[PDB]
Amino acid sequence: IDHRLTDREWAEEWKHLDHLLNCIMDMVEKTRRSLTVLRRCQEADREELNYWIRRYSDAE
Amino acid sequence: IDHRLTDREWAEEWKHLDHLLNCIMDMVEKTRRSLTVLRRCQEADREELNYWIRRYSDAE
Amino acid sequence: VPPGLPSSVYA
Amino acid sequence: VPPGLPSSVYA
Repeated sequence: IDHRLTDREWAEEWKHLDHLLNCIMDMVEKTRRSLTVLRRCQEADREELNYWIRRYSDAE
Repeated sequence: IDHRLTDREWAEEWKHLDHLLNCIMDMVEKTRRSLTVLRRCQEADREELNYWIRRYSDAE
Repeated sequence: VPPGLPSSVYA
Repeated sequence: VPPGLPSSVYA
C-alpha cells in the first residue's frame, strides 16, 4: 500500500532495471553468436550432400 | 570438431534456441510488469509533493 | 514494501 | 561437436 520509496530504495530499482536490461542484451548477443556456429553446421551438412551427389554420379 | 551434427544433436540445438528466446521474453515480461509498480511509486512521490505544496499554501 | 518492483525479478 | 552452439549458452 505505501509506495513511497527512499532514496536508497530508488537507486536500487534503477540499478536493477539496468541489470535486467543488460542480462537481456547478454543473452541476445550470445544467441546471435551461437547462430553463427549453428550456420556452420547447416553449411557443413550441405558440403556433405554435395559429396554424396558427386560420389553417386561418379560411380553412376 | 565435426560440424556434422546428428539428428538428436540438431533437435537439441533447436529446442535450446527455443528456450533461450523464451527466457528472454520471460525476462522482458517480468521487467515490463515491474514498471507497472515503479510507476505507482513515482506517482506516490507526486502525491507527496502535491501534498506539501497544498499543505504550504493552506497555511499562508 | 511494495510487491513486484524491478528488484524482485531475481536474475 | 564444435564449441559455440546455441546450447552451451547455459542460462
